[PDB]
Amino acid sequence: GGVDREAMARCIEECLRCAQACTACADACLSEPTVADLTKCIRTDMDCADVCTATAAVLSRHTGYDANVTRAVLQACATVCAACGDECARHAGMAEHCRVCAEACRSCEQACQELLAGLG
Amino acid sequence: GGVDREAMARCIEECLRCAQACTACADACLSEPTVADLTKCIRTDMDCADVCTATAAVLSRHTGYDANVTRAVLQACATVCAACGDECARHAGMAEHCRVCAEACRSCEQACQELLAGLG
Amino acid sequence: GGVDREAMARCIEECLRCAQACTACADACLSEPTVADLTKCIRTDMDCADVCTATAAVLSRHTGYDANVTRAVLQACATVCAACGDECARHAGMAEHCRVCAEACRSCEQACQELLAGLG
Amino acid sequence: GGVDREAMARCIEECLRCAQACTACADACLSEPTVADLTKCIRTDMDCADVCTATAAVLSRHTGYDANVTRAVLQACATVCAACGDECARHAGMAEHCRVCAEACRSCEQACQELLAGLG
Ligand SMILES: [Cu+]
Ligand SMILES: [Cu+]
Ligand SMILES: [Cu+]
Ligand SMILES: [Cu+]
Ligand SMILES: [Cu+]
Ligand SMILES: [Cu+]
Ligand SMILES: [Cu+]
Ligand SMILES: [Cu+]
Ligand SMILES: [Cu+]
Ligand SMILES: [Cu+]
Ligand SMILES: [Cu+]
Ligand SMILES: [Cu+]
Ligand SMILES: [Cu+]
Ligand SMILES: [Cu+]
Ligand SMILES: [Cu+]
Ligand SMILES: [Cu+]
Ligand SMILES: [Cu+]
Ligand SMILES: [Cu+]
Ligand SMILES: [Cu+]
Ligand SMILES: [Cu+]
Ligand SMILES: [Cu+]
Ligand SMILES: [Cu+]
Ligand SMILES: [Cu+]
Ligand SMILES: [Cu+]
Ligand SMILES: [Cu+]
Ligand SMILES: [Cu+]
Ligand SMILES: [Cu+]
Ligand SMILES: [Cu+]
Ligand SMILES: [Cu+]
Ligand SMILES: [Cu+]
Ligand SMILES: [Cu+]
Ligand SMILES: [Cu+]
Ligand SMILES: [Cu+]
Ligand SMILES: [Cu+]
Ligand SMILES: [Cu+]
Ligand SMILES: [Cu+]
Ligand SMILES: [Cu+]
Ligand SMILES: [Cu+]
Ligand SMILES: [Cu+]
Ligand SMILES: [Cu+]
Ligand SMILES: [Cu+]
Ligand SMILES: [Cu+]
Ligand SMILES: [Cu+]
Ligand SMILES: [Cu+]
Ligand SMILES: [Cu+]
Ligand SMILES: [Cu+]
Ligand SMILES: [Cu+]
Ligand SMILES: [Cu+]
Ligand SMILES: [Cu+]
Ligand SMILES: [Cu+]
Ligand SMILES: [Cu+]
Ligand SMILES: [Cu+]
Ligand SMILES: [Cu+]
Ligand SMILES: [Cu+]
Ligand SMILES: [Cu+]
Ligand SMILES: [Cu+]
Ligand SMILES: [Cu+]
Ligand SMILES: [Cu+]
Ligand SMILES: [Cu+]
Ligand SMILES: [Cu+]
Ligand SMILES: [Cu+]
Ligand SMILES: [Cu+]
Ligand SMILES: [Cu+]
Ligand SMILES: [Cu+]
Ligand SMILES: [Cu+]
Ligand SMILES: [Cu+]
Ligand SMILES: [Cu+]
Ligand SMILES: [Cu+]
Ligand SMILES: [Cu+]
Ligand SMILES: [Cu+]
Ligand SMILES: [Cu+]
Ligand SMILES: [Cu+]
Ligand SMILES: [Cu+]
Ligand SMILES: [Cu+]
Ligand SMILES: [Cu+]
Ligand SMILES: [Cu+]
Ligand SMILES: [Cu+]
Ligand SMILES: [Cu+]
Repeated sequence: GGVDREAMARCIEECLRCAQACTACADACLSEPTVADLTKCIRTDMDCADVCTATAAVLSRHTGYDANVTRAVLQACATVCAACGDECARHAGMAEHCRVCAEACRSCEQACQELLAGLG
Repeated sequence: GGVDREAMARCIEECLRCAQACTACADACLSEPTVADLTKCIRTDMDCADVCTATAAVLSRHTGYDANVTRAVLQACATVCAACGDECARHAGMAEHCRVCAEACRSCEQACQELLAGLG
Repeated sequence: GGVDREAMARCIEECLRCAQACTACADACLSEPTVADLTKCIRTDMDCADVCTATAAVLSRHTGYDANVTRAVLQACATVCAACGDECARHAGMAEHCRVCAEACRSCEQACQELLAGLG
Repeated sequence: GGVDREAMARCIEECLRCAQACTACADACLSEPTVADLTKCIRTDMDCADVCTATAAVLSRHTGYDANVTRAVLQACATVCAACGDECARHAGMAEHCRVCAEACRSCEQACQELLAGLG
């Protein structure tokens, strides 16, 4: 009733974009010659993809809504997008794919934070 | 090497759109007064979301590509999209959400079939 | 280095048991004659399954560990297991499957809370 | 109606064990000094985890059962478990984690094949 439906739609779209960005980025870093130096990057992409996938699904459901569950899930997704954005940005100079993924992570972090702030 | 990269990108985009469409449609049918008549619809949406989520991830990875694995996953996703498209279309007259979801299912079925045809 | 490996293993096992319990319980309530009265139960089972699945995967990964990410994900999983345990317990008198699922939710809530408390 | 409920339960248990085994094995190979030689292994573990997760969910649902969907999902899971078992077995001598994971993959491949054989 107080919720911004536009911010909810933005969050769901960003979670799906960011899940796929991080799945692709984990795979792209796996195929880099410097893969041995990219292991935290790959791991954080895998976590970010898993949490964005779950968050998109939870936020897509309105039946028997529980703000406590939604808030806790958005907080988890904000936290991992923040971590994975920082990590991919550290490899921005190595490969465009990590620069691009850092942008996706930062965009989804913002969409989660904006929705979270408005749930009270 | 012989793969259509545009058809691969289309498949990944369609899997993510269709996963979310089916998650939302399962939830929408859950909230319908005639929910007791929509149980196969809700179940098939849940399967369709899970298989589209897995397929988008598998198709997003190029490292150590295996055509056997990719083909079998695309066949599963084509099969569930076909079934879930048929089921949601049965409720096209009841609610816009199922017509919309039927369109997403049929679109992703086609993207899986088009990519499958080109993998040999 | 400070982490309880036994509590970490318990959490991962409980997340996988609880994900499957809630997937089965969503489906079992969908097939109940009183399904119209079980819609919050089914929705909360779907969220609980999605978050337990993500949490099991995040907690299974040690490379480039980040306690902020792990803590936020465990908090989300504790919160949804608590909600889904409460909801399934409300239908304990209707069907053994919901009683059983309530027990699984409460067991995973405890395993998440116990691990969370020890991460500092 | 004709289905072996014991073989269905075995398949679901094996999918969840195998999903987690492959998630842990991807992470373990990520942390190996020879990670550059383990890239196909890590990728195949990621696919195997995603498909086992989806298969466990689909097989956990009985409402509006569709043998075509179930068969195609079990075929995908048998195919990726076979591929991931072969890949992890190649590193059986390098690390216990891959021998363990190879065993999980082979066990889940068998449970999928045994259930598939009985669905007609
Ligand atoms: Cu989101
Ligand atoms: Cu996200
Ligand atoms: Cu992402
Ligand atoms: Cu990348
Ligand atoms: Cu990357
Ligand atoms: Cu990276
Ligand atoms: Cu990365
Ligand atoms: Cu990421
Ligand atoms: Cu993410
Ligand atoms: Cu997200
Ligand atoms: Cu996120
Ligand atoms: Cu990242
Ligand atoms: Cu990258
Ligand atoms: Cu990256
Ligand atoms: Cu990213
Ligand atoms: Cu990334
Ligand atoms: Cu991310
Ligand atoms: Cu993200
Ligand atoms: Cu986000
Ligand atoms: Cu979000
Ligand atoms: Cu696709
Ligand atoms: Cu799809
Ligand atoms: Cu769909
Ligand atoms: Cu629906
Ligand atoms: Cu429906
Ligand atoms: Cu439906
Ligand atoms: Cu669907
Ligand atoms: Cu689908
Ligand atoms: Cu798909
Ligand atoms: Cu599909
Ligand atoms: Cu459907
Ligand atoms: Cu619908
Ligand atoms: Cu529908
Ligand atoms: Cu659909
Ligand atoms: Cu649908
Ligand atoms: Cu679908
Ligand atoms: Cu689909
Ligand atoms: Cu598709
Ligand atoms: Cu596809
Ligand atoms: Cu856990
Ligand atoms: Cu759990
Ligand atoms: Cu559960
Ligand atoms: Cu139940
Ligand atoms: Cu239930
Ligand atoms: Cu229930
Ligand atoms: Cu329930
Ligand atoms: Cu639950
Ligand atoms: Cu859960
Ligand atoms: Cu959990
Ligand atoms: Cu939980
Ligand atoms: Cu519950
Ligand atoms: Cu129940
Ligand atoms: Cu329940
Ligand atoms: Cu439960
Ligand atoms: Cu439950
Ligand atoms: Cu639960
Ligand atoms: Cu739980
Ligand atoms: Cu838990
Ligand atoms: Cu836990
Ligand atoms: Cu299985
Ligand atoms: Cu499996
Ligand atoms: Cu596995
Ligand atoms: Cu491994
Ligand atoms: Cu490996
Ligand atoms: Cu591996
Ligand atoms: Cu594997
Ligand atoms: Cu697997
Ligand atoms: Cu499986
Ligand atoms: Cu499998
Ligand atoms: Cu493997
Ligand atoms: Cu290994
Ligand atoms: Cu392995
Ligand atoms: Cu394995
Ligand atoms: Cu493995
Ligand atoms: Cu496997
Ligand atoms: Cu497996
Ligand atoms: Cu299996
Ligand atoms: Cu199986």
